[PDB]
Amino acid sequence: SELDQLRQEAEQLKNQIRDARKACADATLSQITNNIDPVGRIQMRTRRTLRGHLAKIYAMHWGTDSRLLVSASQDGKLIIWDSYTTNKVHAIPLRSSWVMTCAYAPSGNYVACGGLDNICSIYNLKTREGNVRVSRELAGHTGYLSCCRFLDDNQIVTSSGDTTCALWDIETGQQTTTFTGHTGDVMSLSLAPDTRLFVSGACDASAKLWDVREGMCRQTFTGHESDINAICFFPNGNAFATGSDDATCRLFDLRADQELMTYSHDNIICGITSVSFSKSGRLLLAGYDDFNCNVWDALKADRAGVLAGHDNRVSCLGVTDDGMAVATGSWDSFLKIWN
Amino acid sequence: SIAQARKLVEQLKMEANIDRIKVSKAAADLMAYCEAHAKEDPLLTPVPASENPFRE
Amino acid sequence: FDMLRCMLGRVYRPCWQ
Amino acid sequence: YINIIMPSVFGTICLLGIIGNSTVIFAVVKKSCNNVPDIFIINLSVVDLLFLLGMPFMIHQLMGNGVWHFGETMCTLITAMDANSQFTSTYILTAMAIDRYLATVHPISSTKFRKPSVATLVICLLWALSFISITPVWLYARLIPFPGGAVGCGIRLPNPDTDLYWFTLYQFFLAFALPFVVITAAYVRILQRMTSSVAPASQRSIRLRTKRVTRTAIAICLVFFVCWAPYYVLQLTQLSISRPTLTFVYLYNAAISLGYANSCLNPFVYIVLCETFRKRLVL
Amino acid sequence: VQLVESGGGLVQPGGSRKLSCSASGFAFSSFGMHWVRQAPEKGLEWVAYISSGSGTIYYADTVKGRFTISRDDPKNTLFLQMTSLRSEDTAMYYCVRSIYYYGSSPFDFWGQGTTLTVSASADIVMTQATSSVPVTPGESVSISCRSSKSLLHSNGNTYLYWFLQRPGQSPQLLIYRMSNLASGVPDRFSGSGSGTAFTLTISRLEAEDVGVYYCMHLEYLTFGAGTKLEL
Amino acid sequence: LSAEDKAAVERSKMIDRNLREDGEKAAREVKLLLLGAGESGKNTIVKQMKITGIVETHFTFKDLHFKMFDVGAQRSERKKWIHCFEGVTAIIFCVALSDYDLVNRMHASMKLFDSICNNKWFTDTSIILFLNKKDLFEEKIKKSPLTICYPEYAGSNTYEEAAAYIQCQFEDLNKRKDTKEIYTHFTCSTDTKNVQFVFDAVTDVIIKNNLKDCGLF
Repeated sequence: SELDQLRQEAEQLKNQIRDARKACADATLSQITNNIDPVGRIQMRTRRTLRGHLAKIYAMHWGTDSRLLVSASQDGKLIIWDSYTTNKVHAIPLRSSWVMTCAYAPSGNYVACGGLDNICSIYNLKTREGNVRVSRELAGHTGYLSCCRFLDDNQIVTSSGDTTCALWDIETGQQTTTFTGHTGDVMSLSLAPDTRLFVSGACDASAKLWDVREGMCRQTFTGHESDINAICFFPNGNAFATGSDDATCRLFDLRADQELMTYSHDNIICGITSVSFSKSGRLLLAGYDDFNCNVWDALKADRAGVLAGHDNRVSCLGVTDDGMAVATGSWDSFLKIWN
Repeated sequence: SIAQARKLVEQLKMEANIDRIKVSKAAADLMAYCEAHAKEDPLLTPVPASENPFRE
Repeated sequence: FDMLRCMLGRVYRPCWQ
Repeated sequence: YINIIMPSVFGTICLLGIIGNSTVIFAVVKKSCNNVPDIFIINLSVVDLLFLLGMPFMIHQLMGNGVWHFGETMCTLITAMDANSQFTSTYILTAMAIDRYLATVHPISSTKFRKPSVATLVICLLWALSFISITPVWLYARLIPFPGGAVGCGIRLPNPDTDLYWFTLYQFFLAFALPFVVITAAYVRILQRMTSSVAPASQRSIRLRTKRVTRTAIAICLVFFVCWAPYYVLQLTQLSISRPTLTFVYLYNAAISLGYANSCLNPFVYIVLCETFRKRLVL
Repeated sequence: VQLVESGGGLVQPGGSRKLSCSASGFAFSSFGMHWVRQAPEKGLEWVAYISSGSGTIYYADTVKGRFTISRDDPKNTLFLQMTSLRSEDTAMYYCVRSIYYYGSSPFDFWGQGTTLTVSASADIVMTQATSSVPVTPGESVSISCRSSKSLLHSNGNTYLYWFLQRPGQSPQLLIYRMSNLASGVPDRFSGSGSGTAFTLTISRLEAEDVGVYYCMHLEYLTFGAGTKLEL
Repeated sequence: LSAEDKAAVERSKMIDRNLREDGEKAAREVKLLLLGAGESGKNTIVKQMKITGIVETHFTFKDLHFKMFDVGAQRSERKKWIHCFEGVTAIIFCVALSDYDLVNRMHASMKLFDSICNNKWFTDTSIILFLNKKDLFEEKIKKSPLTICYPEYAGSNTYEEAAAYIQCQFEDLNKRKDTKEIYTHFTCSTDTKNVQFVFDAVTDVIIKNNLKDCGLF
């Protein structure tokens, strides 16, 4: 019908959603968990340091074996680092030097990279010839790539700057499913432990939950007020925390569809670049534009500890599957492993 | 055009058709999950260097 | 305390011979 | 009194050199190297630190009762170390000037014969050349009991009063003749061949860059000249004299103090004339 | 992935010979190489090893000084020049590729080899016993091996390898590090051990596994005696 | 100690050596960026300097390898990837001279130039300004006064004064005149006139960087 009538209907639906959310909230998380004993001060030291790159590191992902991690930098080289022995397992020479995302397959056979170029290239690490090769090149996106993360050895969800997410098939190299619910360009991606639903954060200050099989936005969250650069999924799978550029990190949940609490401090004025969760979920390690990294108490919103080992913008932060150590990457060409 | 507005309204209606639970129940569930996997977490509680693979 | 000998190259040379 | 004027100024010069060298060393190590200028400046800083560490023995040989407390075995070691430090300091300075000339005048061709791989090799070559240049000092420096009651180190050579000509001329031409003219020519050619075909016209940035480069070059040349020239001119004038006049000794002490001041405030000149270094100083 | 060997033939004792290996289908520059010598009646014997960067060259105790090994990365050819040969070296050699990194499978591919005929301590010893083990198709056969020195390194990885050499065929890697199965082999093969005694088990045996099994990597690479299965 | 990790360490050292060689090669090679208004003449300057996403063109001139990036096919948020180009040797900004009355286009070009020059990620990089369609501007200036675009242009309607005023107005947008350069050039149909200016600006920036590293400036 008319545009005005549809806009009025959408406004009425948004008002109804807000009323339902408000009437379904009775007690805040902070007042529920105030009775919990405080975590206390946390001290972490740089157990390992990596200095093989020669440019700005933009991404880093942890393998499922908790031993190897892949790092991406603007020099055009992807390095598979050995965490225990501080060794370079492989060096991947990129055809395009512009890379801002990388991923490691759960089986460890494949890795993915992407950046300004609209291709999320897949490299095979188990070739018979002994050298890495470009297994597939996904060239269906029209904007800059932000994050493509593996689901299996044949499927991968890619988020690009054209405000659309895609579900690529490695064997056929085609978009099985395309998600077009976002209005702003998607920046970060995260996957649930059961690998059935995923939530993505865009620059429109909104995060949307998607279904891998069906392919529509089940829920959307508009608790922020600026661009969203980081997002992570709780190990339980019923909640997720995302960063933003207004020095605020908010923890949303899926079964209530509202913001449980927010993490912020008056001293902190810079945005959040990377967000990761520990195995327990008690500690929320969030990156920031300044040289240091902060560890937040998830259930109390308290500054548990500060990781200030870097001297430039922190870009990528990750926590291994077993939670033994935390790796922090920055633009100073240095990768540090904390524990 | 009106197709985008119509599909946006349909998406909003489908989102509004879902069911939600109280924030207290979700907070309690998250607290219980966090407290259950507390001792086995190697980051909240420091691990002795004997069992630490990253010991210098 | 009254050393006024001949100095050459930061050291004292044996002077005229 | 008149016997407490030299050691105070020598001590304050040594302290200024120590603090400046320590600041430069700390700044360079915190910067990290893979940069040729960083390697050159760190080598110059450590050379100056060694020179200032060796300075107090020479000062004690001068101030006091005129007695060399250390043994004759330590005589040659100390004098060789001091002279080597002075020669390798001037060699590092002229090599840095040549490197700056290559970087400025030749912006494209200099990328071939550069990098730390060649920087370390040229540093080792300069150290070997300094060793070769101070080899004659090693032969000399036997203890000379000229006063009789006391003993002071001396560089007595065969055919005395004849080798003074050769030794003084060799030291002059290897310290304040070749390196000075090389540095001056390199800086003049740097100043002449700045910019590129007047492409950026004469805006504020070009004027400021030209003024800063001129000021830095003039300051470096003035520091290297005003301090070292009196020492070698006095050493040359003493070649034709046999006995002092109660004033030439004071002039020689002042010249030695000026040389030590050069070796001490060269890092100060580097710090003050560089805006990036001063910006890094605040953190 | 192909490895062609050349340079064999009858040679008078005390002379010199050159062995050449041609590598194609894989990146030869980033692959370490080994030479394995097998006597007409005895088992496999290690000879020499050269790394990817042509450095860290190792030789056997009876090979050091007498033999030299070099590689040509641009030419993709391996050269093994032998001098002052005697009657104890009348055997056919093998060229083995191996790349060493986390999760790698060294000694995965073996060359065809060439026959060479010559006319007239402190090392880990692998015995493995079991000279002959009769087998029946469809049954389960277990192979046991023993090592003088414990192979369980302080890093938690035990360096043990199992090789299968079918009659008239080049040896093939079955299990590496006694717990990881090599690519391209059936899953029925299994391996286990306690650091001193190692056991290889085959389930649902058929006629394609008839051959001689060899066992080995803590220090420089003695082979086992060799267990032969008779069908 | 180690038993088999020695070969892994040797492989890591080889990878480090290769990475150092590649990094030295990349640092020896100059890096350039292209930006400007729509249809400003980028497709023309690309043809002048003879050789979806980012388009990369590589060419060697006077024994100097050039890397050139064109970003005109990305209809996304610029600030989310503008920091990815931090550290480029120079930025080539192209504005068509005969666009003062094309409606406002010159105003949009000035806005883009002000946004990119004052950006916090390009506070030290140099800008190479190219003015294309000079002949069209000379033809149009006779019939159309420049006061249509700039109402405060109290001058003659000749080519020299108009071009000088345009250059002055474009250079006045820079509020970082202390340690920044603006190499303004007028394009020519003849070859070896634009690439020569690019090489001169590049070598000037290289000299400036070398002086800054050596501590002279």
